[PDB]
Amino acid sequence: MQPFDSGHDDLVHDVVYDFYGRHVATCSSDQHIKVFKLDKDTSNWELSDSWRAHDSSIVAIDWASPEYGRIIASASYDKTVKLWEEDPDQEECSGRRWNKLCTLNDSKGSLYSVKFAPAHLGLKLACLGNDGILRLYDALEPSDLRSWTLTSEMKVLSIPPANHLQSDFCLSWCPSRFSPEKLAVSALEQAIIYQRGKDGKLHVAAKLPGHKSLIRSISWAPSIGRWYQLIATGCKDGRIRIFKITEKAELQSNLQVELLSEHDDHNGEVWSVSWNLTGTILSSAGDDGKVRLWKATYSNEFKCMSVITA
Amino acid sequence: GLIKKVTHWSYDNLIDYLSVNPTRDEVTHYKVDPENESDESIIKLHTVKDFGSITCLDYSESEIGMIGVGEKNGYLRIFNIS
Amino acid sequence: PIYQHPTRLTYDIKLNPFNDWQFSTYGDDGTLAIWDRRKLSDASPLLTFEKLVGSGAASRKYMNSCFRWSCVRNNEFATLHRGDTIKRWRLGYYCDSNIENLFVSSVHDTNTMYDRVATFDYIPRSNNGTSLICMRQSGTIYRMPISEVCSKAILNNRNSLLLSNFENTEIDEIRVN
Amino acid sequence: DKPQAYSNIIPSREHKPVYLNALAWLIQYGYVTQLLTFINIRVDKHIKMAVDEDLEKEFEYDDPEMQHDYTIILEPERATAIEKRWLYRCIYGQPSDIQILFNKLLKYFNGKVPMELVIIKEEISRHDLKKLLNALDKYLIEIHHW
Repeated sequence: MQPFDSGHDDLVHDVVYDFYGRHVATCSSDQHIKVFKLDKDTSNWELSDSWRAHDSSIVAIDWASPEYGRIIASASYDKTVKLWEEDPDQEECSGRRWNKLCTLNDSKGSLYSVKFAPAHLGLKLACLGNDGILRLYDALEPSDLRSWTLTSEMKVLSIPPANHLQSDFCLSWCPSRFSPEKLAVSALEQAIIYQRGKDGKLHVAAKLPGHKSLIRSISWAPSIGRWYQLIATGCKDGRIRIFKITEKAELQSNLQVELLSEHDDHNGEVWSVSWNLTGTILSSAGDDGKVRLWKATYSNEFKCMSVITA
Repeated sequence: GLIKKVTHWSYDNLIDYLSVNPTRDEVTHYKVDPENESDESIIKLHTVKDFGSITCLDYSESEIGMIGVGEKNGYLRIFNIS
Repeated sequence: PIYQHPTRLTYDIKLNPFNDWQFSTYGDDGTLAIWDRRKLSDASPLLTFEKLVGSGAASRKYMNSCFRWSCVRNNEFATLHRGDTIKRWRLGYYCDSNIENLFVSSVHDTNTMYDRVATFDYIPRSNNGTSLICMRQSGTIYRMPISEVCSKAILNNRNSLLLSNFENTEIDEIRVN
Repeated sequence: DKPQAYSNIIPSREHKPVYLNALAWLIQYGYVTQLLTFINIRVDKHIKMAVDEDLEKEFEYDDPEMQHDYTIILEPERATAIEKRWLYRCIYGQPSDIQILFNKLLKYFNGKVPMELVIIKEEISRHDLKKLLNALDKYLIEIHHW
């Protein structure tokens, strides 16, 4: 557990890898985005660029697919999503290495999660804030990546949550190009799987049951070729719910939800859950100060492994 | 019971603290070392007894030791500890 | 007087150490309210929490302060509930455009080392750490740390784990070698 | 006035034997008796909370100081484990001589044995007893009868 200091003056909120795994982008409450690179010679995380992005605390950033370039989206509490393209003819650690592309001002609420779509669906994007509205933005103009048009606008929640109540919203796409377009959308305590119907509009496809309290993180397991899709869920309870999704009106194919396993090992709130490249290791972080790794041994049932305390 | 964190009194890394017992009778001046998590880091310095019933407490940032203590009977006592 | 705003939540004014414009009172029913002086000067409270702190403010004169602003970082406060847990409410802000409208982003619950805690206060440490000096109902004063809870454990295509905390800035990495 | 010692009536030391003869005359005629001191032991809420903390070692939003939860231990000889812990937490910060005098005089703290007989039997002095009365005020019940 070698630590490296990122250099933020406040709480680091979202850290995300890129596709190649040699770049990390960290956003924090100091209204800054820092991109770090891993040199093959020094083998240490060195800062590439740090620049001020928003007027509030940035809470969600995501990398785009590398076939569309170097694009970083960024969601903050100032109700904006800003897109950042990198021009390589600029100096590192200067603040001008990443150029702004667009501001998505359509959100009437502080945004919580932004996830890019898989590359086979285009240069799409997803938004979710404290107004219950799921917004999809597409880059339909190929000449310039500054005109991102809103395509879909759903309503996950009937009314926005109150000012004094905490809320959490998480997003997860389905990284399979051999299945219809899906989007795992988490409300306060509701988890919804969407589908793109034949009419070109998103429809409610399945609902993951349970979830007695707030959902902190949703992670779709990568489609390695298996016939079942796996969704991991971290709740405000101590529950790490893993759903087994099998796929076979105005939807391309119906799909069923089976709760594969449910674990109470954290005795707290599972703040984040994440998958591996192959979807064989499940990393969960809770309030016990422990990061637990999970694997499936001898069957489909997931069992615990190495526990990392911090 | 009142616990009141005090700044601008110690030139070292220690942080001064002021405490009032739940029976509202005494004012205890503490000194907690921030980098040591043991229970012995809370060092008791001085205890000023002979208060009737303390309803409020305040300290002076500019001058070290000057502590005002109010009471339900009506008497504000301004005194010094350090 | 500069302003006279009529409200029943007028107990235990606590200035925010990182922003003097924000203060925080509560009332007899336990309704905590974080205010802004610019909103009152011009008038709603900036936040309100129904039945968050102890009651009997008007009837009782000897009340334990079960709510402290954060002196380790901005947009945070801690509350004491039932003498067993401490809730660190982290706030988020947005300016509708200088006055920041607040909302609750995350609440972190920490169980106390010993029960029957009446009041508490912050101990700032290095590297944005937090410890809480707590006074029990019997007058015993003890020191309790705040655990480093991991906020995100992201994996990699090289089986590399990256850990982010809820307290400090540094990021832990478990490589594969 | 309030009943004080007999030495406050005697003007001088030359008048002391004849005043003691007058006192003996008053007692022998049934005119004047003695006001003896009787001690019982009392435990408040702070000692109980300290004993609970010690037991754990091995409302809450307000702190009213006029709502004590007292308790009078009637016979400290046949006390239970928690009550003997209350008695031995009554003496916590006192010096060693007070600890010895409390240990030697604990069985007589029941409100029935006058302290003059304790002074005679236990071979202690009046300055030690007045020290133990002054150092232990809220915990000792003072009972005065003949």
